[PDB]
Amino acid sequence: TLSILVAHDLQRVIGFENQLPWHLPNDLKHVKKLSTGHTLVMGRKTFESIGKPLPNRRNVVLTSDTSFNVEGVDVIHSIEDIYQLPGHVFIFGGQTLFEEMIDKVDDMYITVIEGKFRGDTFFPPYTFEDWEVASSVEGKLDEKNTIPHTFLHLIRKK
Ligand SMILES: NC(=O)C1=CN([C@@H]2O[C@H](COP(=O)(O)OP(=O)(O)OC[C@H]3O[C@@H](n4cnc5c(N)ncnc54)[C@H](OP(=O)(O)O)[C@@H]3O)[C@@H](O)[C@H]2O)C=CC1
Ligand SMILES: COc1cc(Cc2cnc(N)nc2N)c2c(c1OC)O[C@H](C1CC1)C=C2
Repeated sequence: TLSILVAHDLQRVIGFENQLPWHLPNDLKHVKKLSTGHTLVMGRKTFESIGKPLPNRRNVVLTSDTSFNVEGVDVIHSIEDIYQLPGHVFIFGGQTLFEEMIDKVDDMYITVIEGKFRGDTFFPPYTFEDWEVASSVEGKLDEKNTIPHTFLHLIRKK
């Protein structure tokens, strides 16, 4: 089973200068709950962004660098390797990977950040004609989590 996992804002910004443009603890917890015990797949730049692999799940990095050999990371070198990985695989980032996968994945777990940020990376446009809302749940706001946001689970129609 193959899912996208992503947070994008009202204009589908996902990234600025190789970071997330927002501080949102609730979203990162969301990620941890979903992906813990399973597999992440991510592109090189995204890994450099997180910098080490996430504990307690199988971290996998897509890169062309056949020199790449990082402790605690599986490495793959084509897209087509993804379909070999067993279990629940999450496509984790970033823009290049989403672009390449969005047409391929079963479903997407999207956090809509209900704001407009400055970005330099974007999620590809998509249509609800194509995507059934299996659930939609407002994140809770609070002293520490102050941007409105919604957890969407979308499943490919038809
Ligand atoms: N808000 C969110 O949900 C998330 C946002 N982001 C944001 O996304 C942005 C990063 O996206 P982007 O810059 O596109 O980088 P990516 O994280 O998608 O990594 C791009 C790299 O992945 C490798 N790669 C991708 N496709 C292939 C392929 N088909 N075959 C071999 N290697 C491949 C290449 O690495 P190499 O050069 O080593 O060959 C490529 O340069 C950042 O701004 C980050 O903050 C990232 C994750 C989540
Ligand atoms: C691009 O930056 C990140 C992307 C991501 C990826 C990511 C973040 N948020 C959402 N909703 N989907 C994603 N695929 C993460 C992330 C990032 O910054 C360190 O951090 C956290 C924990 C501390 C490591 C988790 C994920």
